[PDB]
Amino acid sequence: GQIIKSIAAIRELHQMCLTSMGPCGRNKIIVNHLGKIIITNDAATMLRELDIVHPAVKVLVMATEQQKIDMGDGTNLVMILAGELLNVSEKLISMGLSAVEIIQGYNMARKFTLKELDEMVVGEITDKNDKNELLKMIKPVISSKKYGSEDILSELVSEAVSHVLPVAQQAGEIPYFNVDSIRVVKIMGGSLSNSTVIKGMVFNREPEGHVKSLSEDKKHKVAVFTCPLDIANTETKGTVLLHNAQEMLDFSKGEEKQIDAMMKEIADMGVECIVAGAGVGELALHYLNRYGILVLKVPSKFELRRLCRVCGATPLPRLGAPTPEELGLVETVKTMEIGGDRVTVFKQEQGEISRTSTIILRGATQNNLDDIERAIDDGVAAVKGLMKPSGGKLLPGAGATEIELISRITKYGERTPGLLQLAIKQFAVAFEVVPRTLAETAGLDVNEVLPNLYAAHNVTEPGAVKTDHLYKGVDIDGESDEGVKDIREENIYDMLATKKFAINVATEAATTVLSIDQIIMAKK
Amino acid sequence: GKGQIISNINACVAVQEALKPTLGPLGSDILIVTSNQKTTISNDGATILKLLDVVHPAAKTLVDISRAQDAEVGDGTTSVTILAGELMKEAKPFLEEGISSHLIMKGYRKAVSLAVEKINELAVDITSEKSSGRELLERCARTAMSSKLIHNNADFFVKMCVDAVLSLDRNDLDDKLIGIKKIPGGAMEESLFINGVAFKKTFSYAGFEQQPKKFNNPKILSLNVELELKAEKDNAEVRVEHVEDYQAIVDAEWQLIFEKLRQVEETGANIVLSKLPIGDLATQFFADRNIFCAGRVSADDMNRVIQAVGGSIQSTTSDIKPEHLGTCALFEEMQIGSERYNLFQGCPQAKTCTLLLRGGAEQVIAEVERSLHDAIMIVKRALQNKLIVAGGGATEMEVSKCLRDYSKTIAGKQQMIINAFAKALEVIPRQLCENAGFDAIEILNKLRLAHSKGEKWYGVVFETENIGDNFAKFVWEPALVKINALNSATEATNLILSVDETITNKG
Amino acid sequence: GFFYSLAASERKFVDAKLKKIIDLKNEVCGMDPDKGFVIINQ
Repeated sequence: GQIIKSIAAIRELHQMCLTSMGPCGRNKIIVNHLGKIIITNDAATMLRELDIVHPAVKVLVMATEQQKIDMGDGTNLVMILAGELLNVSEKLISMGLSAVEIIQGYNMARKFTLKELDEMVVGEITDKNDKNELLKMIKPVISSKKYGSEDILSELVSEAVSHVLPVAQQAGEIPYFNVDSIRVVKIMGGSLSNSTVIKGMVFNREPEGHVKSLSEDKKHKVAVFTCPLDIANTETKGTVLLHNAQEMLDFSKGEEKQIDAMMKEIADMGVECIVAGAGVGELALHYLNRYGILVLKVPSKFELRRLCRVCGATPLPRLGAPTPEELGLVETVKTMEIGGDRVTVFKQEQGEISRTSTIILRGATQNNLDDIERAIDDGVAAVKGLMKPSGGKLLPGAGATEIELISRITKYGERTPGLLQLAIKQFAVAFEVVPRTLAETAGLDVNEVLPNLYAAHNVTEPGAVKTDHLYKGVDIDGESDEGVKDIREENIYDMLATKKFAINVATEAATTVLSIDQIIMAKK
Repeated sequence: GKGQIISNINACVAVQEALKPTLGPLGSDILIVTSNQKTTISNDGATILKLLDVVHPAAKTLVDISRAQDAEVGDGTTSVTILAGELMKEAKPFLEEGISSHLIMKGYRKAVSLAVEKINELAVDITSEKSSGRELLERCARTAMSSKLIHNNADFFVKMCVDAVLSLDRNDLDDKLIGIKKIPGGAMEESLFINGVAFKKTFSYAGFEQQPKKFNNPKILSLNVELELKAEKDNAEVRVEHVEDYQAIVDAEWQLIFEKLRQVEETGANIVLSKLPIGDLATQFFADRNIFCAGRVSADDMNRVIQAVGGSIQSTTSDIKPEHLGTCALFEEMQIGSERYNLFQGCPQAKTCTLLLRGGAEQVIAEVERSLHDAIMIVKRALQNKLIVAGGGATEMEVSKCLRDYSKTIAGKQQMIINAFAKALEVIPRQLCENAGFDAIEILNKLRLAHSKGEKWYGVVFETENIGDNFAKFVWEPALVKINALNSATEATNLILSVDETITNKG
Repeated sequence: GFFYSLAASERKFVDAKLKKIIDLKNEVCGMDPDKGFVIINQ
């Protein structure tokens, strides 16, 4: 009976995910052995910080990572649904039904579900990229994570997406929106209402110079220099030493005249910003103050990649060769105080449209500060799902999808004769865990909300054409209500690309566990 | 599982139980022993809780909200931790009957919306009405000094406290700008208020330094490095090939320092300070020029001198520019405290001051030092924030009243939750009575009598046990405390009660 | 390294082979449409 105990080991981790999806979800504090606390609400990121022992759970963890890499959303739907398929299959194994026909039954039920997803599409996203149109897709992503911030964070995320996207329609050949185009930064102090949207990267460090900001001139030239600032010498060794005091006057004045000569040629070309990836000497900062050149140091090589796609600058392996062809252009750069400290940000005006934006977060809570940082990353991948593979189609969410599939699957159960009826019926019952989870965690009675969900999708209408309301989902209440309410009032929908991809992954996840009747391992 | 929720509630009770006696000026103090063995005793809950470093994850939330309580507000760090923990203790029996935690946590935020609108109705903006500039600071100073050993000597202490905040900007005020140094010995009523900075008199050795301490207009100059010859610690070894050359080896420091001896004479700076110990070489030439200098100056002491005359620190004495110098009105070093302590007076540009205290023991002054900080925080928040509410249990007892009537009009499970939320608010006035020795059973029962008569200003008298009004007792608290505490306690309460699992990795 | 206040030595071997390859596209398969030329260049 090892296959039964394997489900019980997953059942211990199943209840952990039942308290994740929904508005009742909470982040988990994990103390690493290196003395670092990583806090995230996302389940896929949580599995990376957790050490999995039993390899049977690793199959579900590897299936969860598939949801985060491609579609980036729906990781809670994959893990919870795959865990319920093992519970409904436990009764079939104990009943005497072999696991061979159980696996074959899921393959027939999966093909029947994918064909019905096209007829369940309610609305169609026009991909207008409007600020008001993006509020419908982003709202359910922020929902079931952090409560109360769905109204404020909806306008901040939707505004940054429209800045990095150009103007185009009905063209899917050339991709535009990437996953790195949206960066999230954090700073101590402020609130959510005072947060703004920046059209470019935000630098929270100090300029390290007496020049606070550049002028208002159009098309500022920005040059990225990987070579550090110093007098040109031999690449091999070349350490400056003083044998006697006579050579001190020649070596000291030589470094001052050589650096000043290189900065004069760069300032004449119209470059007001010099980006030095390496360290900057003491005498180099003295000449940059009189020429009015902004001092910027970016030691991280990851930040220079997204900078090349905005202004068009290119890193130069040498120093003192301001090639105008590889220089970048930015409309306006300003240094303002955001969050209590004066920092130099990066933005634009009209031309040189930036392909990367950054949203600044402000708040007095440290725990909820990193919560929004990890929550926006789940919303970034939602924009990627708007492409050709079923980006415009959408399905109603809030538990309305899993309940509606029950009536369609059971209708095809009696149509297919043979032993396949056992796996088809249990496949639809496994969808009942989603509506029960939201009602149990929210404190709603099972004897009340649950029977009203079945009566919402099942009614007696004297006619062939459907009518009344098929959009009624699972309601969290929170104030008062009688029965359930329409989901179309809050406009909470789920994309087809997210739901269709989550079904195929969850189906193959439970297939691997049921197919393994023996596990052989050894100590390390 | 469900057992982790109960285990997390009792884990916060052990931390809350220590913070209960620390509520109030007359309450008990926690004795904390750091790994460094340094012993610190104070009644301020901020520094206390920061020294616990509890491994339990939910206990870290109390530390996070304590930093925001001390930063944005600065007062009430003890009450915000007790109020946030009391809501979790009252919700323990509610979870054992099958009630989900989400309904209980949601009911807390329902009373928060009614509490924000209640504070605005209880906030009265008054400045010049029925008061003045001097009468406002004088009447509020004797309130924090009551029920203390300084109550008899408070007549001279209030006059020095009024002029303390007047020497600083009224728009921007900081409690750290007024320093307090413990001086053992002497009477407690002989202390005075000084605009400058004082030293610790670390030199117990005798036999030099004759000089009068009365100066007219000394010039202040900062020096970033130590300039000295005689050194008590290290020594120099000399081995060469000549007998007569043993002397000149240690003299390498002469010429460049010999020139710097007369540079101060040409500059005319009468005050020389450094963060490093200075030998007797600098104190040599300064005698005839009437130049005062003090060695082994702390790093925090020089930062207050730079902001005094507006000068700046320079590494050497050569390139010092004339704008780095500064001059005060008068320099007088008296024997107050049974020891000569240097001080500055008459600096118009000084952004900081120092309040000296005297007493027979250092522990007696430490009790007075923490008591004077409470009177400063009241004036600190009375300037920028114009909304003043009645504290000391007055507003606390009013919030619980109205919330009991609002629950009767709200059908559903929120009725018992809001009623329990207002019932948990009674821990604040209770603990204040237990710390002062007053009986919390009789007072809280008799206070609810007149509390329902329509007057919302009834407080708790901290001097003699009885019901009364804090308006006559001059007990005031800013409205920022009540707003920030209810928002931080509700967020911290709902964060811990929602924890279904405690995960800790070892390695 | 070559620091100028020199690059011909590095491009001497590159330009020798490059100029001979670009002449093959014009002489051979220049007029023929819908064709291309690919270089391996290990």
